[PDB]
Amino acid sequence: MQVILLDKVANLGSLGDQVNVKAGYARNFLVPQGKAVPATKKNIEFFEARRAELEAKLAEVLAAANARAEKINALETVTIASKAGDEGKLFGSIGTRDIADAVTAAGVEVAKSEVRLPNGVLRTTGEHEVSFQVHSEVFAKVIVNVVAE
Amino acid sequence: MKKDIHPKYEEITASCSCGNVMKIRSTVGHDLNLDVCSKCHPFFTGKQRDVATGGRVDRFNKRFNIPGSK
RNA sequence: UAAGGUGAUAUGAACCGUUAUAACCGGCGAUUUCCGAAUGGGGAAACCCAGUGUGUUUCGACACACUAUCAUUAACUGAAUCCAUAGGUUAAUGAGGCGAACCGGGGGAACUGAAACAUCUAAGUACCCCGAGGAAAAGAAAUCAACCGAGAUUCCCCCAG
RNA sequence: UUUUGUAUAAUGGGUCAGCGACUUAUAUUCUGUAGCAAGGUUAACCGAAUAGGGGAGCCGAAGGGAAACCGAGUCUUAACUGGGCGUUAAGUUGCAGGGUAUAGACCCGAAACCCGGUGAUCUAGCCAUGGGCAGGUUGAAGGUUGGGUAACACUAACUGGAGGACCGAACCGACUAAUGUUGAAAAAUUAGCGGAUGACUUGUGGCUGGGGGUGAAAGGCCAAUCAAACCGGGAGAUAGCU
RNA sequence: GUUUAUUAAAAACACAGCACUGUGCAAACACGAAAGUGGACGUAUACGGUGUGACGCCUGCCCGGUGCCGGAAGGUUAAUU
RNA sequence: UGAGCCUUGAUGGAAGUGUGGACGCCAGUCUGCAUGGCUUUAAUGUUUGAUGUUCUAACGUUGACCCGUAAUCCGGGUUGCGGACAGUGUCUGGUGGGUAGUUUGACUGGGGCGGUCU
RNA sequence: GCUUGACUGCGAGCGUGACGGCGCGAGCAGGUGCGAAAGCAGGUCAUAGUGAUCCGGUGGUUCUGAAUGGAAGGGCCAUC
Ligand SMILES: [Mg+2]
Ligand SMILES: [Mg+2]
Ligand SMILES: [Mg+2]
Ligand SMILES: [Mg+2]
Ligand SMILES: [Mg+2]
Ligand SMILES: [Mg+2]
Ligand SMILES: [Mg+2]
Ligand SMILES: [Mg+2]
Ligand SMILES: [Mg+2]
Ligand SMILES: [Mg+2]
Ligand SMILES: [Mg+2]
Ligand SMILES: [Mg+2]
Ligand SMILES: [Mg+2]
Ligand SMILES: [Mg+2]
Ligand SMILES: [Mg+2]
Ligand SMILES: [Mg+2]
Ligand SMILES: [Mg+2]
Ligand SMILES: [Mg+2]
Ligand SMILES: [Mg+2]
Ligand SMILES: [Mg+2]
Ligand SMILES: [Mg+2]
Ligand SMILES: [Mg+2]
Ligand SMILES: [Mg+2]
Repeated sequence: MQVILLDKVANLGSLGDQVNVKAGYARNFLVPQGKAVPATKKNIEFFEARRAELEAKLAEVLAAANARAEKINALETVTIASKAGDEGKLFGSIGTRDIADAVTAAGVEVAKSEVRLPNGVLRTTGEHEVSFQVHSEVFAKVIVNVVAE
Repeated sequence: MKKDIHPKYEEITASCSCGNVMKIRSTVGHDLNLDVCSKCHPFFTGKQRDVATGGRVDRFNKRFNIPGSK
């Protein structure tokens, strides 16, 4: 009544049940060739490493990706004119590129897949707000501005 | 006769009735086989109860590290 | 150790010895046919038949010597199935059988008694099977005691018929 | 000897010689005897071994009550009476004996039960492989041919050669009578008698093991043994019987 | 044809035939603690067990009792919890 | 298909016309759904006991094939058929002259039948 | 008519039995009933109407209760 599937198979358990499981069912099938289980001290703790090393992410990984809003905020004004013209409109296309690519105007690079703006940005020149959306866990803030040339 | 992992039995006894029978009793346990070793694969030991349940809290390996060693 | 001596039922013949390698006694050896665990295979026991090596060889031969089976290890070979195992070969160790009793253990009567007989007794005796020693077995408290304490096992006398 | 009773014609003994049956161990109790005495005595063991040492312990000087308990008293009963059992009985340890207990327990003797081995060279079945059956008889099925049928059936002869077939030696078996009955013989001899190509008969070797075998069945046979073989053991079974 | 070897050879045993019953094959059944073996290198026209005993004409009534075969709804009922 | 916890219900989004299951002292109310402006007890989750379904994976295989192997044994492997059955061990109710151990009195004008045993 | 002596605890001394046991019994103690009282009553006129032991069951009691306090169990008394 104590096993650790991990490889769930229609059984009332996934990633291996740590609580009362079926018995005699595994002695000849489950365990052999199927998903070995022995929920006995030894084997137990050994599974934690296989999982606790996955949770270290919320502590460590989150950190290696949360500094986003902090690494990029004090940023110098993004001066990427989007060809402001047309008697008061623009020519440049404001969508995905200039938003993100506005960072390697010195070197650093990002991924265009992190932008946060439902509506497309009206092709203006004002304080183009750019809520950097690296990951759900962490959001950041960026800006964009157009100039005349 | 076997139940290899554990000893066995086959010891005799007298099966009394209402007061007394000076008869004899004996042969017990049972058998089974085909036990899959996590290693290569199953040699069929003829254990029995108390032998089968033993291979559980224990191993399958240490439960065999004797029928070899010794 | 020694004047004798060649075992006995019978001398006798032919001999060996008297100083110190004649006997005779004790120790260590050499030899030790065939059968018998019998072990190269077989077999109505003391017989029959072979393989592979050998020396002397008037160089066919004689006899000799090895070759059972298991277990441990070693190396080499090695199936269905890549592997790996199973299996196979070789080699070195070792066992095997006898043995009187005591000893541990596995199996275990009945007559008999109960003035019948089933519980019960006889008796865990007889017996049969396995094992080991010179003794075996047991043995340093999950013992006992009774509010005091003793201090592993074993054997002896008491406690008690 | 056994009996109420035996010369008894009821039992035992031909005779002689030798052997042949109340023992032994420990325990308990009486008797005699010795030691010591309200005390007597040690056990194992130690040992300058029959000493001496060792008094663990056993018995007696107190008993009553189911006991706690009390105590020359105590139980009984609510009873302080009476009644039961006790209270100025010397025991104890050896030794020898009478008896008892546990033992084989004066000696001899069952029919039997249980355990382990030896036996299918007899016999009963069965397996494998070999052998035997003088002679004479009867004469089925099948066929050839003639007849005959449209064709067959049917038939007549001839050939053919069957059969737990016939007669009868060998061989196998045993129905009858006599003899034998301390035999020639622990089942036969003599004269007859049944089967004799068959469920036949026989040589050699093999397989079934005792509560087991085998059995055309009688409880028959399993080595002159069978309602449970032989040998050894439990075993000196038990024997209110002789 | 067989039988009481060694007092019974028979009307007894056997027999071919008949009937009942069981057995689907790893058969029933038997030997055997088991493995295994016989049945049978057979397979229901086969194998076993029981009774009757060529053949002829036959084999009547009873299912209350016991046994066996089927049913198994309901009553009673073991270990077990 | 029973029963335990107990989860959601009936006792103890604003009117009207209707459909269904509920029971009766009966003349009735209960209760979901369109248009219209705690216990008595039921369902789902379950836990667990029952029968019955199917599956493979223990287990069987006196089916076939492959090796060990110029084996009918055995073992391994593949494959098929069977399958939580069969079968085994412990426990338990039957049945049980198949076998075993025994009992089955005495008195008595022998014994037995009869009768009697205080 | 009235009642519960078909009482409880003992018992001088006897009878009868191999024994187990069985029977008779005045008198004593505590409490009873009947009688004014002497007194009678410890089952029926007497003699048959019965079953030893063991194993237990029920009630009572500080008798005992395995370290101690209890308890189980044992004794004792009553009874099946
Ligand atoms: Mg030899
Ligand atoms: Mg040999
Ligand atoms: Mg007796
Ligand atoms: Mg007389
Ligand atoms: Mg005379
Ligand atoms: Mg004389
Ligand atoms: Mg007095
Ligand atoms: Mg003839
Ligand atoms: Mg005569
Ligand atoms: Mg003649
Ligand atoms: Mg003739
Ligand atoms: Mg012969
Ligand atoms: Mg004979
Ligand atoms: Mg004896
Ligand atoms: Mg005798
Ligand atoms: Mg005849
Ligand atoms: Mg005769
Ligand atoms: Mg005759
Ligand atoms: Mg007849
Ligand atoms: Mg009988
Ligand atoms: Mg007897
Ligand atoms: Mg009589
Ligand atoms: Mg009267």
